[PDB]
Amino acid sequence: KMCEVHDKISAILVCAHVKKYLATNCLNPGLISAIQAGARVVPTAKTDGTCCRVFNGKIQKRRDIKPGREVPEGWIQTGHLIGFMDLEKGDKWHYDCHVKDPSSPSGLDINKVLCITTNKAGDALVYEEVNIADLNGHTVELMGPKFQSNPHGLKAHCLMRHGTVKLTDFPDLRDYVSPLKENALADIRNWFLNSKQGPHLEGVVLHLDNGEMYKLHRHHLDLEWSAKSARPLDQIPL
Amino acid sequence: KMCEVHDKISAILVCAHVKYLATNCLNPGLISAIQAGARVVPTAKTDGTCCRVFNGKIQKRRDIKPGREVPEGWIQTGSDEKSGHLIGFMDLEKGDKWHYDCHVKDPSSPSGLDINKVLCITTNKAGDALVYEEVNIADLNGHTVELMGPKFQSNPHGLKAHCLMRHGTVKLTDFPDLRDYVPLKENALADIRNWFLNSKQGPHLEGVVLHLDNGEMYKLHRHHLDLEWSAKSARPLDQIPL
Amino acid sequence: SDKMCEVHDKISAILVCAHKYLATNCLNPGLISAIQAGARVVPTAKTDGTCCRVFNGKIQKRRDIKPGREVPEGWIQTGSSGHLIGFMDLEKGDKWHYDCHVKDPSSPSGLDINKVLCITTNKAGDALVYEEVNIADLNGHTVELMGPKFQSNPHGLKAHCLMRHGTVKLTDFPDLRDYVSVDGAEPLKENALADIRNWFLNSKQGPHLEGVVLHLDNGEMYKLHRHHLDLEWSAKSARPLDQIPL
Ligand SMILES: Nc1ncnc2c1ncn2[C@@H]1O[C@H](COP(=O)(O)O)[C@@H](O)[C@H]1O
Ligand SMILES: Nc1ncnc2c1ncn2[C@@H]1O[C@H](COP(=O)(O)O)[C@@H](O)[C@H]1O
Ligand SMILES: Nc1ncnc2c1ncn2[C@@H]1O[C@H](COP(=O)(O)O)[C@@H](O)[C@H]1O
Ligand SMILES: [Mg+2]
Ligand SMILES: [Mg+2]
Ligand SMILES: [Mg+2]
Ligand code: NA
Ligand code: NA
Ligand code: NA
Ligand code: NA
Repeated sequence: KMCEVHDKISAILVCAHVKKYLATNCLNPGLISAIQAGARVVPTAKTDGTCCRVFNGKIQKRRDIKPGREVPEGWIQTGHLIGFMDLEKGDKWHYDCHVKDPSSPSGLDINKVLCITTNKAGDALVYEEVNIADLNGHTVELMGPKFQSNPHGLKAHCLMRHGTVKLTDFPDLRDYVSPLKENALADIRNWFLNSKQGPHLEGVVLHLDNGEMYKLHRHHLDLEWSAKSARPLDQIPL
Repeated sequence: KMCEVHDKISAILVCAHVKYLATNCLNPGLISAIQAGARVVPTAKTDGTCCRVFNGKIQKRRDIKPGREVPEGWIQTGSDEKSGHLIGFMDLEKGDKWHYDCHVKDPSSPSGLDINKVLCITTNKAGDALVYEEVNIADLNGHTVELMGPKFQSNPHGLKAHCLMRHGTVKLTDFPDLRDYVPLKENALADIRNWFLNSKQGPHLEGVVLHLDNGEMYKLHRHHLDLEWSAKSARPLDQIPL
Repeated sequence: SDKMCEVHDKISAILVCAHKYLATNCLNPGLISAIQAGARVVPTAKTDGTCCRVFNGKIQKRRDIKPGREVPEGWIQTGSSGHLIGFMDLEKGDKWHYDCHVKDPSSPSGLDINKVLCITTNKAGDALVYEEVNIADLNGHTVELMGPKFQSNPHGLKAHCLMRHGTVKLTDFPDLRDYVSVDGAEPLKENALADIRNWFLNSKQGPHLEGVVLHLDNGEMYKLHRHHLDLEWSAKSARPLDQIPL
């Protein structure tokens, strides 16, 4: 039901990039046209790690090649060229999300990866060792101690399917389109400051029926992102 | 109804040099104030930089050694005795990037700041938690605030942005009523220390500041009680129980 | 005095570990033997600090003497790699060992040498509490000295304090008797390595602990650090210890 991160994602709100961000109350034109076309908008939680995917039972790391640079052997474009490639020898921390097997020529169980996902109820996250094939064809977020200084306080390197966590009581952006409410920036900012989930998140990525996505980082909202300003993700209420 | 931080604040308990450690003796001024018929409201000490909203602008505190130069617009408000410094306040200087950064950003402003809007952390409607709220700076005019956030003291409170907090906002609960030591109870240093270690609010706070009807205040930092004050040893202020 | 064991030797791993010292799904032979003999197994939280003990009425730090160096004056051997295990009296430079004492600005040492700050279970076994205690109440017992200046305070403790080894009893920790042949019959449960790792990841207490130490009825002890389970230990991956639910 959720989309796949294969190209860059526009911002929910028009934001000027000062080389800081100068956010505005103006929604993305594409998002307005989609909401008026009748697409359902599912707000999901944006995590802070390194973009990956499972492709034919293997983990593939995202790599954006800039103009004129050597395309890595194995790169497969998807959407400043965006694409994915297989892991290299030096990708110690990418392979560390696999479950271990010291009696193997690789030391790894190549068919099992640790993941953080929703438990049987829809109330809390849980670490689970899943078959890597369960994530085939899906984009994931690799997170842990050695990625971004572990701003979520995760206890091990794990993958999280994008769109897993669905945000509760997030501002219904359809109320700012043709408009009942008009302060989309402040309302969203207030949701990240005073909601029960906001403090656990780096931002919000919207998943629509078109396969489109629209994101907002804490930096657009003039907010701080860090392990200090972040509550552990494993303690997030769902 | 809360006091304004204009002069250096005295300690609740007579401290002893070794580092200043609190002992089991209350401040003579606090004894005299409690006997003279004064109310004592324990508030929550937070860790940041002292400021105040004078007129409609934020003012940062600056202390001056009497044998120095007074900056333009500096306004004295008190004077220390131990160090002999001059207490006061200033209008923010160009370089106070993170002081100005507590204002609400404004795409329709020549500087990108709604100079009449600040982000502050205050008590919610019910009074059982703290919320971030964008407010008109005029509502804080005349009051002293503690500016906190990422770039101040290394954000020991785990705040999500630079915000202001009116001094005295967080009224403590179950904090020792320091009239029982002026005597029904004897160990004020043990009970006060036990409160920061084992209360539900202590773990979130840098210390305590008593606000009295006389305008007097008396403070106790964790360092007076021989405790650690750091983000590791502090639970986020925004999830403090009230 | 108290029913918990005294850390005077090295502690073996609950599970047979491989080689980075990672645990496998096989219990220690000594543990299986001890279990089958009918020993009571008490799972207790392992906390990251430094090993000490209250001897006479003084804090003593543990020091392992390598087989190629001299024994310090006042060093007591208590156990046996190739190094001895023993305890010393605190040296004048151990500023942060003495810092778990209650301060006293009127004493020669600046400390109340008869009172130490310790973290223990409160009246009702539902939470941990900091508690000023007469040091003589710990005489003979090994404690875990923890605080800001020990391992960078992965527990987020508001002060250097002592904790009697075995104070925190674990709830819902796998009962390792179901993983051992009972009257020769098949064990009721086969995957200890899996069940344990999921305890540290998804239990209510696991995320607050460095590991687990089983305190058996016969004085033996067995351990598992988060690393044995391929898990991270650090302040960011650890919830404050004083918030651990009991
Ligand atoms: N729920 C989610 N939906 C989409 N992208 C996500 C999600 N959670 C984390 N992300 C990541 O956030 C990135 C977008 O932000 P950025 O890479 O900083 O421009 C994507 O490439 C993803 O790897
Ligand atoms: N609730 C409060 N009441 C009074 N002062 C406070 C409060 N919270 C923080 N402070 C600050 O605490 C400082 C006094 O303690 P110290 O920093 O040890 O001199 C003052 O500069 C105040 O700005
Ligand atoms: N409840 C406990 N029981 C036994 N040892 C403990 C406990 N908590 C912490 N420890 C420490 O764990 C250490 C085990 O060795 P190591 O895991 O190699 O550091 C001992 O030296 C103890 O000081
Ligand atoms: Mg980015
Ligand atoms: Mg100060
Ligand atoms: Mg060891
Ligand atoms: Na990221
Ligand atoms: Na001072
Ligand atoms: Na302060
Ligand atoms: Na200051």
